[PDB]
Amino acid sequence: IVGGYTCGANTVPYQVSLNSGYHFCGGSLINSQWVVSAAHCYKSGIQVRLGEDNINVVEGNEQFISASKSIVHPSYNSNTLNNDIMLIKLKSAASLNSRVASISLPTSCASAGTQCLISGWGNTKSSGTSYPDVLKCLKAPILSDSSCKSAYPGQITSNMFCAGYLEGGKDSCQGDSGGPVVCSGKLQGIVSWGSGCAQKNKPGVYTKVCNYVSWIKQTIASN
Ligand SMILES: C[C@H](NC(=O)CCC(=O)c1cccs1)c1cccnc1
Ligand SMILES: C[C@H](NC(=O)CCC(=O)c1cccs1)c1cccnc1
Ligand SMILES: [Ca+2]
Repeated sequence: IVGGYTCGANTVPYQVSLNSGYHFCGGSLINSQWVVSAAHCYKSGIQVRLGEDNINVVEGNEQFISASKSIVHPSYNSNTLNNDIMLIKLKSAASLNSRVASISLPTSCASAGTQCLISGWGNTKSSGTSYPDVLKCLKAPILSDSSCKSAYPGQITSNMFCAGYLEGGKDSCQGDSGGPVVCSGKLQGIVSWGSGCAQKNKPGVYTKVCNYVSWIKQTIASN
C-alpha cells in the first residue's frame, strides 16, 4: 500500500496473509474454512496466516492453517486478468474471535463514489521498494466505470472496477494482490492489477466481487 496508514494490530480481522515460505499475497476470510483471493496468486503449498499484524514476528493472535485445496475461477484469463478470483479451503476451521473474523459477501454491488478500505503488506513505495512488516490501510473511493475505462483503454471488463485517486500518490501495490476492498462492511473487491503503483491517471483495478457471489456460495456448498 502506497500513501496509506498503519492499520493497527488486528483491526482488519478478515485480512489474511498467504505464505509459501514468505508472504506473497493477501486474502479475505469469508467463513471459518474459506478464503477469497486473486487467481493470479495461485500456487501450490499455501499456508494461510490469520490474525497477523507484523508478519515477521509471532505476536500471539496468529493462526497458521495449511490449505487443503484451491479453486481458481473457471474463466480466469491470466493474460487479460478477467475473473481474477480464487477460493482457498483451509485444512481445519479457524477459531473465530474479535481478531480473526469473516467478512460478509455483498448483497449488492457498490457504486462509484462509495468509500472503501483497502489493506495489505505490499510495497509502500511507488518508485523503488520497501515492505512493511505491519499491515497497511488505505481509504479510497470507487471510481466511475467511465473514468476507469478512460484510464485503461481496452482493458476494463465488467468484472473489474477502479478505486483510488487519479492524482496518484495513494494506491495498492506489489504484495497487496488478493487482499480485500471492503465497503460498508462487505467485501466488494479483490486487489488485482494496475500500471505500476500510485501513478497519475493509473488507479488500482479490483475484481468485482458482487459478480461472483453465486459462484462462491455454490462452490463452498459442494467442496
Ligand atoms: C476505526 C476505523 N473505522 C473505520 O474506518 C470505519 C469506516 C470505514 O471502514 C471507512 C470509511 C471510509 C473508507 S473505509 C478503522 C478501522 C480499521 C482500519 N482503519 C480504520
Ligand atoms: C503491478 C501490481 N500487480 C499487477 O498489476 C498484477 C500482477 C500480475 O498479474 C501477476 C504477478 C505475477 C504473476 S501474474 C499491482 C497490484 C495492485 C495495484 N496496482 C498494481
Ligand atoms: Ca505475526
